[PDB]
Amino acid sequence: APAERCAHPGADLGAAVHAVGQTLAAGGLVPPDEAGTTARHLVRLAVRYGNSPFTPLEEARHDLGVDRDAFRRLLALFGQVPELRTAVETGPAGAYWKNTLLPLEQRGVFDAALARKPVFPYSVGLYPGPTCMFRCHFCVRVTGARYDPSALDAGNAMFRSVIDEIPAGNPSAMYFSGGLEPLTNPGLGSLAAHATDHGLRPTVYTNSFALTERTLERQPGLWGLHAIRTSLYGLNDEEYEQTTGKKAAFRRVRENLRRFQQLRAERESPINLGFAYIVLPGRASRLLDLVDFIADLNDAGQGRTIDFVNIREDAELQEALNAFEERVRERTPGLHIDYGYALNSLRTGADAELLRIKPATMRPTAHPQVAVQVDLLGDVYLYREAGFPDLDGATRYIAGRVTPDTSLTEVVRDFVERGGEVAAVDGDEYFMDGFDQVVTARLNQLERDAADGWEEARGFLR
Ligand code: SF4
Repeated sequence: APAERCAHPGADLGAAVHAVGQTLAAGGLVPPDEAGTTARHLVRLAVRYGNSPFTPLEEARHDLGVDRDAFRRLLALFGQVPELRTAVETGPAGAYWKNTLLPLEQRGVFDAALARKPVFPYSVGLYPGPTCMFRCHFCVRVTGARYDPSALDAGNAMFRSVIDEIPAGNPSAMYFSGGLEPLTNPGLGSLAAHATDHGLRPTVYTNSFALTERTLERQPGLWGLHAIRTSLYGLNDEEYEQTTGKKAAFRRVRENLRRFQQLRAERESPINLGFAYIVLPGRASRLLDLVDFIADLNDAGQGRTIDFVNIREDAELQEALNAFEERVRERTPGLHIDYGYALNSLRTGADAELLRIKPATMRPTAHPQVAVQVDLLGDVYLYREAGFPDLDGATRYIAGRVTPDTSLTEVVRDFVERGGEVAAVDGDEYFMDGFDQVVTARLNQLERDAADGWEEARGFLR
């Protein structure tokens, strides 16, 4: 429907305006003589927030050129045109709205962060790996940097205690990922077993280099995971060496996943399999080779197919994305595609840059109500990419340490209740992952809207 699609490049706004005007007039919401003018303002707001989801309400108001009073009425009328919310939620910016902003809002998570309440974190990352075998360009691993082997026993006992804390109501709250490589922890399978015994359904994010048949034999609890998402660093040995520094690494990862596919089919295991792939500038044609890679694994699986792929950026991208989507429908129809925030709007030809938070726009309280990460030492990191040993300036972002005497619940509560705040210095912004930046940008928007006297309407859509 025209009003449902109006945020995409080249959309028919005349048809969107007519459709919205008809809804307003048929609902008695505005006099028919003025329905067209108001419908144009509402379509403009849908186009705006369907492309730029963090826009302060006052900036959008100024761009419409209307009264604070007229804007209040517009926001109320917007809520009575369901097609326009669809236009925002499925627009170029739709990955922001449907995958992150609106699920967290509806779970009260941004409300808790905004009010700075000492709630248990919504998403808890456990970083259980003491090392990694790869040597990616800018990671601490291109030093000796690693956790001491002696930390494993106490660390794994600490992780179990954190698993015992996870409140009910969200089986996916906890995941295993890292700074460093989780499969490097000999006890990861028993942590996964512990988690599944406590009703959790966690995913592991891994390079899968050590996901061999021998590892599964020593760590049978990995089979009980909800999912294994392999970070794909290339599609042949050459591209893998460029990225990881390791030779023959693609064939090892592919060899591991081929065998894993056959074992998953033999055990009839409910575990899911996904991949994360980064499209490099000018190399978007490689997405077709990613389909070939996945189809091959599907052949190893005797019917059991790869479940999902996550594709993000950082020759014409929109064409390569289109060709990629066609190739998936052709060769791997059951494959679910999840697009990162930028590539999701590039799908329809919309100009899109990823967020680039700088120290001036970092929130000194961070957002532990939304996410924290815990490493082998029990240190609770406030941003996903600060949790690396020997990483310069990163320990400033430790909210506290989980020990036998202090729980994760207590670390977070104590840090929130004392008004804990970390002043941002240059470079701290690289401790944030894409999720941290979306959460920061959303909370900056919510704080701005509330400060401008739009408390209930804060964030435009919720
Ligand atoms: S970025 Fe990840 S895979 Fe690469 S060296 Fe660091 S921990 Fe290992």
